[PDB]
Amino acid sequence: DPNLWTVKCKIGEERATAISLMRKFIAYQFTDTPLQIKSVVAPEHVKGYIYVEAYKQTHVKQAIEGVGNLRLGYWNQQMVPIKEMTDVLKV
Amino acid sequence: NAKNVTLGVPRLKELINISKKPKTPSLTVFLLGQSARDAERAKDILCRLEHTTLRKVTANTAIYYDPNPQSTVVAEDQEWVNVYYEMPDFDVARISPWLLRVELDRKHMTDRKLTMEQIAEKINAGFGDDLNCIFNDDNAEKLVLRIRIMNMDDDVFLRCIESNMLTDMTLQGIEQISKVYMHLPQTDNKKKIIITEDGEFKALQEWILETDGVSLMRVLSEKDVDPVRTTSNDIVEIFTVLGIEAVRKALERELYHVISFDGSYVNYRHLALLCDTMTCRGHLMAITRHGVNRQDTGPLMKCSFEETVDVLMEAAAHGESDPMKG
Amino acid sequence: PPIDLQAPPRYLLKFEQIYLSKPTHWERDGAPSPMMPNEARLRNLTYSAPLYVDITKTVIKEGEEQLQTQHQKTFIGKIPIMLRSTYCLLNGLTDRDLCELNECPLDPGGYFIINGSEKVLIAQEKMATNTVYVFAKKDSKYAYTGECRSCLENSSRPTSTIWVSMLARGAIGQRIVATLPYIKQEVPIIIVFRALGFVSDRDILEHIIYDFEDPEMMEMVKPSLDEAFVIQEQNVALNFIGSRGAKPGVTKEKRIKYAKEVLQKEMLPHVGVSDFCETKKAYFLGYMVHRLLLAALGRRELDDRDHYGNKRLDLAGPLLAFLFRGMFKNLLKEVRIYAQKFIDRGKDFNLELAIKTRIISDGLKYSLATGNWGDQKKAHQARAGVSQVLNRLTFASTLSHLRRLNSPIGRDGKLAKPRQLHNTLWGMVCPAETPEGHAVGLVKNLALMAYISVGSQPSPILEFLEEWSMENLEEISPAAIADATKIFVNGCWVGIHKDPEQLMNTLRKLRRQMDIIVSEVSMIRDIREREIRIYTDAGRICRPLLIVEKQKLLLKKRHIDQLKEREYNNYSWQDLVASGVVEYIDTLEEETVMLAMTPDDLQEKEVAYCSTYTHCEIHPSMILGVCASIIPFPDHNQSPRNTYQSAMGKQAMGVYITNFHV
Amino acid sequence: DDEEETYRLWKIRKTIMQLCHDRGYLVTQDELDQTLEEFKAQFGDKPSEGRPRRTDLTVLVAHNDDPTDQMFVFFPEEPKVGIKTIKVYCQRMQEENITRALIVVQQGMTPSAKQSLVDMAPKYILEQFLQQELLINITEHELVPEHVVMTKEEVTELLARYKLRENQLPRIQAGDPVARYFGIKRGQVVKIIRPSETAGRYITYRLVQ
Amino acid sequence: KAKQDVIEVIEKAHNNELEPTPGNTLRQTFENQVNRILNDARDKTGSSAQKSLSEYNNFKSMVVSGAKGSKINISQVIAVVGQQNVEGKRIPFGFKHRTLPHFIKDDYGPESRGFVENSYLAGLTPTEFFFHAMGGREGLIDTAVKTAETGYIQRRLIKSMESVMVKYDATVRNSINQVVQLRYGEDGLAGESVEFQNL
Amino acid sequence: VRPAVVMQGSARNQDDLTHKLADIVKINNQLRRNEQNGAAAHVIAEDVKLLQFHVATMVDNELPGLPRAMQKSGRPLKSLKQRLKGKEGRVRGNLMGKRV
Amino acid sequence: KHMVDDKIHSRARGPIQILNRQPMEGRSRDGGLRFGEMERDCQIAHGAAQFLRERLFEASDP
Amino acid sequence: PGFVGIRFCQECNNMLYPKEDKENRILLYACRNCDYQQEADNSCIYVNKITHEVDELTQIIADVSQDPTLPRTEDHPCQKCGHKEAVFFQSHSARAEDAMRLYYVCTAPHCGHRWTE
DNA sequence: TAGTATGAAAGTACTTGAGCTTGATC
DNA sequence: GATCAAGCTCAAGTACTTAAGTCTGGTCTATACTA
Ligand SMILES: [Zn+2]
Ligand SMILES: [Zn+2]
Repeated sequence: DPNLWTVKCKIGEERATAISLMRKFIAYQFTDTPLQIKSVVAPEHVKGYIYVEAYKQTHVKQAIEGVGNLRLGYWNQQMVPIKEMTDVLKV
Repeated sequence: NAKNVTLGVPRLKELINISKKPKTPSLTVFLLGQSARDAERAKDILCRLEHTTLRKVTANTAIYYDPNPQSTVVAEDQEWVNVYYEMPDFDVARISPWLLRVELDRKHMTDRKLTMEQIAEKINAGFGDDLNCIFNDDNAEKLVLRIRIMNMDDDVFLRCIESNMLTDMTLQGIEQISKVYMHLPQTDNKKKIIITEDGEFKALQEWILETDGVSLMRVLSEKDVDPVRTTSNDIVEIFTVLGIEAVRKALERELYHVISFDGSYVNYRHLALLCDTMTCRGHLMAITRHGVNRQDTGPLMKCSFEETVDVLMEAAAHGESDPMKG
Repeated sequence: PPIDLQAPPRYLLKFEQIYLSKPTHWERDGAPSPMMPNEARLRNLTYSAPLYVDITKTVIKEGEEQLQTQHQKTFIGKIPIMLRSTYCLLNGLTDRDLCELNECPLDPGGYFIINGSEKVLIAQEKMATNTVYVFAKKDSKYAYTGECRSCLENSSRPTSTIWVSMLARGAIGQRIVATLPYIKQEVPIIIVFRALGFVSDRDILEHIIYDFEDPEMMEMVKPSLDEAFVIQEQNVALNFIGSRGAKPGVTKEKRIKYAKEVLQKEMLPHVGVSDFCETKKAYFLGYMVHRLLLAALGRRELDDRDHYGNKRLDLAGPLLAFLFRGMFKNLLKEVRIYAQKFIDRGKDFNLELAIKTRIISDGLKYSLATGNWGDQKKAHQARAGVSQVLNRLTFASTLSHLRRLNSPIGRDGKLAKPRQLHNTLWGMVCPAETPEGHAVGLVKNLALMAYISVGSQPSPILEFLEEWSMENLEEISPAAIADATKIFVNGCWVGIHKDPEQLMNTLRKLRRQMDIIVSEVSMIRDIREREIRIYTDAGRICRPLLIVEKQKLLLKKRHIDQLKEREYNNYSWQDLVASGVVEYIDTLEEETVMLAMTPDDLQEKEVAYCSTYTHCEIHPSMILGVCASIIPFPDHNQSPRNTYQSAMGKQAMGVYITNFHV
Repeated sequence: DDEEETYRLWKIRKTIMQLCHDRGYLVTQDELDQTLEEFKAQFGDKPSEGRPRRTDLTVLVAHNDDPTDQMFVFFPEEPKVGIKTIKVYCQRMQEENITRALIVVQQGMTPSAKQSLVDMAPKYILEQFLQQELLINITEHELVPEHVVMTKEEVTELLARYKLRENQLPRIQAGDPVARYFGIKRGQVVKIIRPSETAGRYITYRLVQ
Repeated sequence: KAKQDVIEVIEKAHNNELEPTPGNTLRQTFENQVNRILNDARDKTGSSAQKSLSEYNNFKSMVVSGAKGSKINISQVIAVVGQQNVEGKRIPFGFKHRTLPHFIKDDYGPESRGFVENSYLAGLTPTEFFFHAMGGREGLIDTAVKTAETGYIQRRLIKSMESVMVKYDATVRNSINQVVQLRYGEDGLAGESVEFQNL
Repeated sequence: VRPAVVMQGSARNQDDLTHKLADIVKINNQLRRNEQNGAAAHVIAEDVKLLQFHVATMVDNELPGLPRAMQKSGRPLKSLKQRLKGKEGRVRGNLMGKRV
Repeated sequence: KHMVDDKIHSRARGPIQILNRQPMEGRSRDGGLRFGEMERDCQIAHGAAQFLRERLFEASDP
Repeated sequence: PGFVGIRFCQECNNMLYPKEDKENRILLYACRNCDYQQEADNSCIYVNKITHEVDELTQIIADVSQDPTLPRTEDHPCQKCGHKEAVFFQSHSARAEDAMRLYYVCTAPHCGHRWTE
């Protein structure tokens, strides 16, 4: 299964960043540079960073090289613990 | 701020905070008999103490591929090699064609009055029979010893063994002692004060040696060396070889020497109180956090000096009690 | 660089020209009015002038539907102005006009006014850049270390310091390594050479050893070759380098990319920033290793860290440039984010609201007000002590403060080496004027005739050398470097030459005639080592000296005659320098210069001491500073006393300035 | 190679005799100051061949106060002594109903052997010494004052006189060269008499730890 | 004469006619000989100045009573200041094999290495003034650096021995009641009333 | 131990310890509500990790590797240890040697 | 500029700090002089326990 | 003896490493990358000069005579051309204790003969 | 708007991996 | 006689502290967010 990577986003604009990145995926999925990531998680109570479901940090970087909101996390990304998928989606 | 000696605050410092690596550690070697009067035997003792590696007496080394020792590559080494190879002395079948020709110098060799024989025995002892060594007579204009390995590759191992022997191999002397200085003391604090048959004090002017290293256990165990007056400035070696009362006295002598070098004077009761406080626990109680905060003086007395928070942490975790004595 | 941002539509926002008006002040009503320094000192204002820059924004969306828009004289920010400078309102004013403005005609200026406080920038010393210096640390894993703080002509990033060290003896021999920037692990020099496209060991050595007939150097470099021989191509060399860094890419592709850009941008930026990395950097790195080999064999002397020739004085120019560059970057950043959040909504934006003019203004104001050299947030990583309050206790103190130097070694340091009065302080710094507290030797004071270079472009010199018989570095063959003499310019190895005698004689003739080469240019011809180092950089402390012919001075009586009637025939110091009679000599050139204290030394004596003088001192008393020049008969007192007086002259009462009632 | 070995053996024997004499063991004056010539005539000058062998140098002395309180001194031939040699000497002592012994090693001693010197302490009080530190008698040095091991009666009187406890006196490490020379263990008090430039003679007392 | 002897020593070493002394390098031997010649000249000139002072001279009146100064100061004010030393050695070659650009390369002579042949009254030459400034600066640096190390030493010594005192039983004990000395100074006497004597 | 002195105006300024205790009570309350109602476990550990960093930096700010507890004016709040670590502290600056 | 009128200082039951109820620092605040550690060491040598107590406890912050 | 210079291959021009041919018992130099081999002509593979018996006359260069900071003398003329004036300087090279030795160079162009007294 | 909120330190003591003795086994 | 494993010894690191005394004067000290 794909792994979750934590990418830092502007505080309070994680939802906007997710909407923008999914719109860009819609616009560029049929192009020569589609987004190989699977999904994105922006928990309601998690501010400052979001989770990207991808197999490689390379895929994560190619997905987040869009809006500048994720520039700070563009330099490096951090794995989400294997046990942590269950906790990711808890409300 | 003969040889360079540390004085003033740096030396006072190294004494109060016992240092395992002083800046100018040295010995004060005193001779026993005729060597104390003449200079030739004294030189023999000096050479018997001063550490001598093969690099000090070697002029140049060279590695050759000599396939058959009968007809060597070099032309000047063909006379004594056949004089040594005419008879089977070693396992000629277990021989390697890679030669290590070392050339020494008559000057440094004659000063230390060594002989190629002794060098050969040192090589055959340090490397056993695995490394065969031969040499010519002490008559040629150039000293050379031809070396071979007995059986990484051979050439690389030779270049590695070349440096092994060029440094660690101690021909003569005692290691950790780089140089030794011989001189006649003009001051009476280093002369030999005897009591004549009439009962008057006479200060004999005798030769003494000053080393750049410190190895008391080995220097004291040598012939013609005085095992009573020979001392050192490295209080660590004194405590490790002679003990706590000896380091107590040696420490007082070093402090007195540091304070009196500039002509000043301090009452002995103060130097004694310091030297006793630094030795009243059997070990060298350094004047630092590592020596003062390690005794049972109480957490408040230690926190006021150094490691204020850490000491109180250990005291709390251990339930220590300050008896309010200091 | 033009900031290209896109959601689609894109905008570049490219700048072209700037315009800096005179100092002005805007009241609440907004009426622009000129502000005089006295008004700033009284109203606690900041004597600053506005900066106007021209901007051009072109819209590019699709179908080549382009249109350009120009914003002429855009107010980007305010800049504090140095009193009595060209842009200061007190420029060219007569003593009477200055009196009308309630200003002292004797005030030398050279200071700023921030919130009514007279702030002065203290010249900060720093190790010279683009130069190779081979040192030797007593306690370290390396025996000899050859470092070179490299930075491009137009500094844009911090100094990328590269080290080329040699491992101490005790695998088989002594190994040479290289501590590259952005890499936390040593790298053998051969790998770096292979990463630049030189795989053959012969070509690598040809760049390192210029005379193959010297087997001593070849045996000394042999361990490094035998240590790195499995790698024989550029791809792996780059991959290995990328693996040693702190960002090891899981894929070898980005590793190679990271190493390529590091070796192309961070490693030796003054030696190149593109293909140059092999066209010159390999050659330079070769010379960098060559210096290390010469140092290990004793064929050359180690460099002294406390030598003025090897140091530079950071004045207000190079200091404020560092601030303006860092803040301009922060401004372009804030303009990026501002326009970014607008174009994402699919609409245009007005740059007038995007330019946060408060950035440059409050930044320069804060830096010159508090002294913390850096951003307002980094109040701990920045170095304080710069921009001190001008001492107005006496005119001697004021002059001394404006001519003060400072070494950033840190007052906490107890090493006497950097605090000692080095032999190179002759004529450039006052040997007596220095504090007696915890800053002895660190805080110094310039000599009376000391002049710190301002800077110049090396382009005209390079054009003259290329036009001359000099041969470039890429056109020559390594076999010609043996007998030829090297030629460096601001530390950049440019080429080689054959007859350097007539070369020097020509360059000197040009500098003495105020030709293409200006007087501040230094030309040092090391003779034993065939290097010829030319310098045009700023911060090079120098002083004037009288040129000397075969055995006589060039300052004839006709000059003194014209100088006596200086108010009538307008014959000043510039005309004296242009006549080729005086020359500005720096500390690095003094090593190759043979001075004469007085003309008496040039006469024929019963025993000839030198008989081949080339320069002469104007007057030996000029080696003293300001607070030491006031001492009568200082050559008759114990030196500490002259130092204590130099420290008391600044504390003595008097009339610190004529306009003290205002 | 050989004359030095016999010289070392002689010097070590002289130092051992001085040591045992200082511990209070019965040692004749002749062997106390034995010249090198007397040693060569009584033992030999050929240690490389085996004459004398280090096994011959074994000493056995008896205390002046108690004749049955004897003490051994062994000189192993192996440079690095192993546990087997200690087992040999321990059994030797068991056979000869002796409790105290000295092992003069050449190069050093293995860790397991040192532990064996610590576990059999209440049964056999046996110590170890390096020949390199035995070639000189440290008590003749000018820095080393005159030490004297006090008896339990003398210590009780000392503590009762100054009215202090044992933990209040200055300390001396049991591993100290002088402490090893006099063979003192924890709880014992050693009296040191040293010359003083302020009073002439100063007597101090150190507790072993 | 001193400068002529130094010139002769330089000619000997330059012609290899000078041999090193036991335990010292050739360079060290040369510098020791030069330093010896200069020190002898300074002492001889100083004695000559001291012999020339009259009983009414005030400098002599200061040195005799010891109120302030010494014979060395008089020698420096009247006859010759002497050699200027940096780190116990002569003025080093700050430049490339030179002390200052006014001297030739490889000039180990007295004036080039910092011999101040003039007195403070006659006035120092420019080079001698710069070298004297070096000799002075080393004193200021030492006076400004030793304060931290010595003060830290004074603190360490106090904190280690601040509770050690002479109890009522005449013995010296610390805060832990441990005994450091059975009698203060091994004799139980205070250091004020004692004084030097002769046996 | 943490006196809130009034400036030239009515404005009241808090001590470094008060500013730190505020952060501790903030993260503590967050942890309490995050455990009272079902919340993501990693989240809990997260606030905990941060709580550990706050409590540590209140008593010891000079932790190697970790970021300094910078608060107002982006400056690290003085840690209780720094108040009594050495010179100018409590023991040496207010107990052993003090104003008189 | 180092005159005596700008250096003369005296204090007797003046203002005190807020954190610790000890005298202020500086002439501008009518502060007290610092009875540093070196002074404590000196009075310890004199054996003056009452003076050392009055200075560190009764005259500073009882 | 003298030091030994490096031999470069003809294929990749890289340096060869000392190797021996076991069948004929002869010294060979082969490249560790390609399959090139060469017959050695010196038979010596390593030379270390502990004494540092270096003749400084090869390290000095005639262009040094153009240095105005160097002292000149007329008492030691040149043996190759007879010029009277000549510059003199010390060894100044590390690893050489007898550094007080003077090295002379002729100031005449097209000669610059060097020697030692 | 009106207000909340975001390049010139050195020392000791302790932990870790490498090499080696004695054991338990074979 | 042989072996591998346990574990003791040694040289390589890391974690942590400390760096003279007192005294005076002077300047300077946040603004992003987003409603
Ligand atoms: Zn090849
Ligand atoms: Zn000639």
